[PDB]
Amino acid sequence: MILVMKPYDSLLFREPRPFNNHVARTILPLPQTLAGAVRSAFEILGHFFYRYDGKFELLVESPHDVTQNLGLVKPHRIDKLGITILMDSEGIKFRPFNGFLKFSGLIDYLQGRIAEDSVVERQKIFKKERRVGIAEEHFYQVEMLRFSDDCGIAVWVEDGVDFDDEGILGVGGERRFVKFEKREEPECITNLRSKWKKIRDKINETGRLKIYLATPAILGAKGYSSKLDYDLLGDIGIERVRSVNFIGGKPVIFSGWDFVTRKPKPTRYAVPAGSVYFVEFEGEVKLDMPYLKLGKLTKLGYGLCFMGVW
RNA sequence: UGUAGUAUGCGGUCCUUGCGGC
Repeated sequence: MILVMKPYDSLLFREPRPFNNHVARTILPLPQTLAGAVRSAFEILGHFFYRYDGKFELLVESPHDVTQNLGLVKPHRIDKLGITILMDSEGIKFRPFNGFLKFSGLIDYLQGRIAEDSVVERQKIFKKERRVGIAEEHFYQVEMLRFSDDCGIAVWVEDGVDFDDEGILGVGGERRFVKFEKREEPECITNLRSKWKKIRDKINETGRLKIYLATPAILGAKGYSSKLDYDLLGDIGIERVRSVNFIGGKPVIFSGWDFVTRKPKPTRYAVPAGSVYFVEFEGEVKLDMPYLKLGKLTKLGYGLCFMGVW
């Protein structure tokens, strides 16, 4: 089941900093923010963007593996120095490629190949819009997310829940609203599920595994850290792990105002979406699905990760 | 948001036979 929400207006997701600070910024939608919308209409698998321009397609955050020239980076290790570096096969230094990757390109991406037409830049999906003088000194400037003409937010939720099909509901920060409809699973997820067996066989035969985080994950057990615990990987069937090479970005620091306790929630650090881990696993993967949940708060749409080969 | 005059200063001037011849 997919909740397709077209924003009639701009959307706001409050930054952790308070806003007498009139200046205010905006961030990408958070799983805790969108979870409240669906619960106002169970677990949430995650959320992507959707673009309906002639055809309807779903876009996830561009993996940090992909470079500017659409060149994949693989972690290769030198035993002479005994150190592993992420080589792009065209240079030793690289930068992450911002934008979004389609599911139709994602299916091929996990095999180690990507096409130019399978990616979309960030400027073609949504932009940031600044408003000044909103309301002698009461004026505050607020940045919001302005979506494209034929684009919106798709929320991927397991088909075990049901509710009203179509309507209008309020989401985000300030009192805005979007039009939501219930759409069945597109052919992209079906194709991914069909090719999951082949890609899992490739992963098993090659002895290499890649974890791609399509959503932010709070992996911290006692505190909060980007380190990948071996116990979590052992649950899926990994007998042993040799080396772990994680590449991501600045951790997303977020909290919230808990209305139940009338007090703010504890501040939490999460691994940013699009980060990729490379793991040299031993044995085979027993997972029967191409998507798994990691960390805590996985019900709200946190820690959705895909499997890939290299 | 509230308050706020595209306004002040500048000459359509200078130059020219209503003549030439019966």
